[PDB]
Amino acid sequence: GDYIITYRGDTRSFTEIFDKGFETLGPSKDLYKHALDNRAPPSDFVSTTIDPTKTISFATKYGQKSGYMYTMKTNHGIDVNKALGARSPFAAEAEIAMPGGVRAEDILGARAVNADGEMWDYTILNPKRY
Amino acid sequence: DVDKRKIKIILNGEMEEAELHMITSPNRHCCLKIFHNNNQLAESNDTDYFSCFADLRNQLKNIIFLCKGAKINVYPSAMSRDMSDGIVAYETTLGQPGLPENQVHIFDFEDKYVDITPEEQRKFHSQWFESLVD
Amino acid sequence: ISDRIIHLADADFDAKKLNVKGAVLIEFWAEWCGPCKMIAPILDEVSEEYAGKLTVAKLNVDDHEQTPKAHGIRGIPTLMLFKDGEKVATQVGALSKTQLKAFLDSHI
Ligand SMILES: [Ca+2]
Ligand SMILES: [Ca+2]
Ligand SMILES: [Ca+2]
Ligand SMILES: [Ca+2]
Repeated sequence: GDYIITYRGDTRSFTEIFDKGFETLGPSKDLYKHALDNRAPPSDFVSTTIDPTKTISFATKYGQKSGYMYTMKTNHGIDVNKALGARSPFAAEAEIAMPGGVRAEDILGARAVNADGEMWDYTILNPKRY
Repeated sequence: DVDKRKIKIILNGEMEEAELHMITSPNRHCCLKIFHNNNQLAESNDTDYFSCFADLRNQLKNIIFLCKGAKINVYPSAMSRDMSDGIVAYETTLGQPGLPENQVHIFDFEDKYVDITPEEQRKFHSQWFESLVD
Repeated sequence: ISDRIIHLADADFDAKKLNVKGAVLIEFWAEWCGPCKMIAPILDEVSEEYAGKLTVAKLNVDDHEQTPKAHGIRGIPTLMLFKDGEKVATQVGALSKTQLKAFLDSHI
């Protein structure tokens, strides 16, 4: 039962995320099909990364909007590169796929990021955990 | 929240400017509207904006969209679709895993390999994924 | 790890009072937090430079539940200055060495 830290960029505010966690959009548990196209069929994984710098282009929509970077601690994630190997399509994302999503209780905090990639000087703690 | 963006299209053989509206609603509801000379040509709803855009181009079959999101070899990753609501995608090359330097904004300008259907784009992506296996 | 920094637990507090003598600077922090790492080298230097005049202490919010709640910690790093057991000042967020030294010397 080993826990690890991972990160996610999201446009959704911490008021929602701290309450409801990160939910999936589909029932498919096939990791190969998740990697090919996680909307066809819609997959039962939430994407996170072990590399926090990889969240910023996504959270800002390529330097166009503000957003948030979330930090979490989980023990149920699936290391995609580990499962797929050389044919992992986007190996440099260092993706940890979370089956069935991430409970609100496992989200530790949030730190906002503006469109120019500048972030808060602090992290807001998840009160559902603290 | 409402975001707006002007893009270029080819309509009846002439290049025109069009206006996109992005309306992100609760419950992951993404809505995409396109206006041309202040007439709404179409709209699509989905859970990410790359899907909305593919559906929009499917409704407007006779319009060429001069955008990276229309390019035959562009497609979002699972992570980019999920974390950026589909706004960030990758430009892919056969045999080559996608890299951060290949990331693109789907509504950034593009005029090459964009006169193609969403289905052709999806078929190429499947060929690309398969090309990573030796 | 900073040599002269001490690490607190809930037992080092009785309610909102600190059971540690003298002038004490506490950082509420977490191992996974970027801003907290930004100021770790600044806290290392202060712990060296103020030795004998100030104790620098850390309270890991992932290890200790009672104390962050007692003091309403909502964000990290939170810096909280204590004197003879009592809280005198608080600052939230990473900051420069210049700003931190001004903060300490104005209240000590
Ligand atoms: Ca561990
Ligand atoms: Ca749809
Ligand atoms: Ca290859
Ligand atoms: Ca003084």
